[PDB]
Amino acid sequence: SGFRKMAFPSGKVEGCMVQVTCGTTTLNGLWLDDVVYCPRHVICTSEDMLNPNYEDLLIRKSNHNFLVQAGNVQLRVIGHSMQNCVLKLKVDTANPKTPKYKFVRIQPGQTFSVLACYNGSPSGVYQCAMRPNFTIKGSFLNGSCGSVGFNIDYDCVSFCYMHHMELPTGVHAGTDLEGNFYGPFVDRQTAQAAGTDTTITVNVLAWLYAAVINGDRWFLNRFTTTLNDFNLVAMKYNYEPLTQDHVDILGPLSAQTGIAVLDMCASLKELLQNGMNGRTILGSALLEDEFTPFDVVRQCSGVT
Amino acid sequence: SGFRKMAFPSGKVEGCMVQVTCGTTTLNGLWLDDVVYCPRHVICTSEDMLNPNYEDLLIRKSNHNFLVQAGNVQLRVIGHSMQNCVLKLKVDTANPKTPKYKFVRIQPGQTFSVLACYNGSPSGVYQCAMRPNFTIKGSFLNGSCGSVGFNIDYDCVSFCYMHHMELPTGVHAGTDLEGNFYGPFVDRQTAQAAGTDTTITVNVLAWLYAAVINGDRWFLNRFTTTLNDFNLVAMKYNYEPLTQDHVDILGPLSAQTGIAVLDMCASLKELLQNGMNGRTILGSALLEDEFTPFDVVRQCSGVT
Ligand SMILES: Cc1ccc(OCC(=O)N2CC[NH+](C)CC2)cc1
Ligand SMILES: Cc1ccc(OCC(=O)N2CC[NH+](C)CC2)cc1
Repeated sequence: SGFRKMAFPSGKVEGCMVQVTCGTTTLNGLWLDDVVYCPRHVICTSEDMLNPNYEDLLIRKSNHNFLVQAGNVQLRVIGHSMQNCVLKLKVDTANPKTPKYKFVRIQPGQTFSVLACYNGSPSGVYQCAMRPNFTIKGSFLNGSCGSVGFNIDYDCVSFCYMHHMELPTGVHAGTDLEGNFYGPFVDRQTAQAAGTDTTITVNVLAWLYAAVINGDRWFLNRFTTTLNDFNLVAMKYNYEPLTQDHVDILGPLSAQTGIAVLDMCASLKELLQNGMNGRTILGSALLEDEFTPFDVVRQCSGVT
Repeated sequence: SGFRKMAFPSGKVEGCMVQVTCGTTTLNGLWLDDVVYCPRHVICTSEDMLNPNYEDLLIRKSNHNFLVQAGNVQLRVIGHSMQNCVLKLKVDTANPKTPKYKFVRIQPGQTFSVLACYNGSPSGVYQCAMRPNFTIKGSFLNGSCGSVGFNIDYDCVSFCYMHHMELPTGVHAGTDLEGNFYGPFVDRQTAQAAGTDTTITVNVLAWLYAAVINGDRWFLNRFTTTLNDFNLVAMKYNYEPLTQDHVDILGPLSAQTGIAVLDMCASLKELLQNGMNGRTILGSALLEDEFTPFDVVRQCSGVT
């Protein structure tokens, strides 16, 4: 029993973290096979951070300008290319600790683990969700750029996020491992606003199921609702619309608890309308939306 | 910026996890040098779980009765001994992935990372605190026994916790790596009640400092208090007494923010008396007590 915000074990990713230095800028790179991936803004100077022309900045750069260190030992860079907002540095050594891996672009509401790194060294692991406004709410200090987000399927690491920057509001933006930003963000030192940070409804429902499974059931009510009625309440409370695809994904949690998805929606509706009244669910005084249905099944079944 | 419940990177501990099987019971062991540590209740049968006499159960056991698997490969057990509530299994192979390590017994209020494991395989990492009643609030399914709690000092792993059991209330009890239970708990299938789960005051203050550092400052008030006045309020709200030792430890957070410790205590006093009024701090609707002053400095300074 017990329900914790739980990250994937980070060992497989720790073995991929390197330091990349260009000029006076040091951040993190991900070393998979004979390629090191990092934020392209590693080449950026104070002058150009406002309106950087990355193709022009890169003309001034050679292989030997990129210093790649894996521990207290240097890697030889034998090629470099820009793919969207990432640099790929070809090195002469395949990372011997390269795990089975994929690059995936996640949808908003999907959760992943972040290994926060500084100078190619892991400092910490935490769990977070791609917000519906394509920001994440991380913990990133200067030097954390190139830190990655991942999910682990048994022994296969799916890399979904590379950290690039902090918005003036102190929320975080980054790319997939093809260098494409989540959301409308650009690797530029211009004020950029996030849109509405809506609540991930399906994830709240999953965590309500986790709560019932773990014996926190005070909030279960006598009501049901319909997807249309629920969604009217959702929209009013800045909750993402619930689709039949979401209802389908919640099916196994429904089956385990014997609580129909629409019944749990009606319980959530009353929690939105009435608030928690100083009570907690799974030790939270607000409705948690950074567990997916997959996370709840995983944690409640013990997948390794 | 941003403040996350952050675990230590778990790689160094992943490399120490093994499966231990005695009869039909399988749980986790920690393989350091040529010793495997696990809960002694691995020898326990349905018959004896109510009033197990471990010394008597162990007479019936030989080295070859303990099956130790590290991956899909078996370790040869060449000795076994009981130390308090742990079995030490001597194996013929030193774990080649043995990190620099210590065994430490932590105090209540101290935080650590748990690598939740099943069949010697890591499933997840999360952060938790030794509660003042010497329970922890984990996420442990059957087969998770032998999962360990640790802190990581640069490259040295301090092991502080081994998981042993779940109380009827679904909170968790375990030992240090010398096999001594935290709290008054015994490795026996008898109903055992936890004492008062009080709030770790010093940890709340540390997290209030983290909040200010991260620009969440709405709760800062015009008041100060004294340790005696604060502690009268603390006791009424089931908060642990604040000592001068706690004030001393908060000194650097005081220094960084320019908020005197007693001023932050007065802010906390008003939050206890007035509640949060539907506002959040660092995205929590309640006062978080599972960050130590050390954790806040670490996360707010980027230690690897
Ligand atoms: C995409 C990106 C990459 C690198 C950046 O570096 C920020 C920087 O160097 N500053 C320090 C001095 N401040 C006054 C201005 C910002 C910012 C954004
Ligand atoms: C310290 C400890 C070690 C092993 C335990 O195993 C519990 C068990 O086998 N049960 C399953 C069947 N239940 C009806 C009764 C409990 C319990 C406590």
